[PDB]
Amino acid sequence: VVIGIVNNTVYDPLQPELDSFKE
Amino acid sequence: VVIGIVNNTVYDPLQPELDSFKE
Amino acid sequence: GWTFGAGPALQIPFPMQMAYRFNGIGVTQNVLYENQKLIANQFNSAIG
Ligand SMILES: *[C@@H]1O[C@H](CO)[C@@H](O[C@@H]2O[C@H](CO)[C@@H](O)[C@H](O)[C@H]2NC(C)=O)[C@H](O)[C@H]1NC(C)=O
Ligand SMILES: *[C@@H]1O[C@H](CO)[C@@H](O[C@@H]2O[C@H](CO)[C@@H](O)[C@H](O)[C@H]2NC(C)=O)[C@H](O)[C@H]1NC(C)=O
Repeated sequence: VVIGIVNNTVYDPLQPELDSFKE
Repeated sequence: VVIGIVNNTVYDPLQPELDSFKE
Repeated sequence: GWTFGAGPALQIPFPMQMAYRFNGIGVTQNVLYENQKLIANQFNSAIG
């Protein structure tokens, strides 16, 4: 619905933090 | 101490994320 | 925008200036970002 919205990726800080200790 | 406070539940975004991949 | 009212004239697209001027009154910019067409039509009808 937004006009002019571009394609890019965001960075989740929890994704690389959960797997370094649990996995 | 707060007057008029109602009983309800909040959502923790960490809770479903931590056990989905580690467990 | 109003950036020429403090120093040099720094350009900005008018939907984004509209978004921050909506942010200044209390609402968030997303309400504008899916009500842009309605806001523009309301502005045009009022100025007519
Ligand atoms: C951003 O990336 C998405 C990919 O999800 C693009 O979505 C595609 O849109 C076209 C046109 O509607 C569809 O035919 C494709 O099937 C969509 N891709 C997928 C994977 O479903 C979107 O167009 C991209 N936007 C920009 C501005 O590049
Ligand atoms: C909100 O829920 C809590 C749940 O603990 C209620 O607290 C209980 O109230 C009863 C009735 O006075 C007591 O017998 C319990 O000992 C209380 N629990 C605790 C842990 O102290 C509270 O009354 C509820 N509030 C409303 C407005 O429903």
